[PDB]
Amino acid sequence: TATSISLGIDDLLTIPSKGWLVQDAEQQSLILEKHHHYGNVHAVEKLRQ
Amino acid sequence: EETGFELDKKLGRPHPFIDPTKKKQIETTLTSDESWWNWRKPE
Amino acid sequence: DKDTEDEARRRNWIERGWAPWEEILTPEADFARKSLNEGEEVPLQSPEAIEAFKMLRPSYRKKKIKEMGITEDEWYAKQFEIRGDKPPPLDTS
Amino acid sequence: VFTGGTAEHVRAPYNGKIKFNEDLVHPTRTRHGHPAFLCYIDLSVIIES
Repeated sequence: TATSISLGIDDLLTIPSKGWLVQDAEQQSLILEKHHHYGNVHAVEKLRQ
Repeated sequence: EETGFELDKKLGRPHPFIDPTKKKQIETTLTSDESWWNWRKPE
Repeated sequence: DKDTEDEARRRNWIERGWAPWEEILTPEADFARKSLNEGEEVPLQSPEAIEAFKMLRPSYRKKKIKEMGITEDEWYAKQFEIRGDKPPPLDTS
Repeated sequence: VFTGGTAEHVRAPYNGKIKFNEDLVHPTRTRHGHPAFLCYIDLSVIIES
């Protein structure tokens, strides 16, 4: 009670590198999807990735 | 004692993490033609 | 009955209009067909697959083109050459 | 799920270029369709940061 721990919107601290990692994953996913359309990889390879 | 860098770092005063005088220039890398697909920049 | 892989092929040509047309594949697409034969994740042992792997880098393409003496446009034109046995030459009398 | 075992990803700890001898490793195609190298020895890679 005295310390009164309490969570706010900004208390939900996110990893600083989430933006980089998500952006890197999107680039790999987009590049792979583009070549899946080209026919350089098959559907299962896209699905696993 | 030293001055500038290695003194701000010792005392914790604001300084770059990497010493500019010791920052090696990054060498030339693959130019999207020595590299496979899936690692090239999307153009 | 059944159909061997010599009359179904003939049936496809005659009835289905089949023909083994050339497919001018990109180095990425060519590598896919030469590497998926060996398995899923295995060291590529076939020399065709190994060569297809090295062709994924267009820089490596330049070396082979330069070594064999091609202006780098004949090679772009050589890949479009018709593959397979040629028909007997015509002798119009 | 797809690698059929325990898979650990070695992530780059520093920015920079990677130096290693590509002849020491065998070419392969990953389950995602990406070309890669299979390492069968205790290969050491250099990241010049």
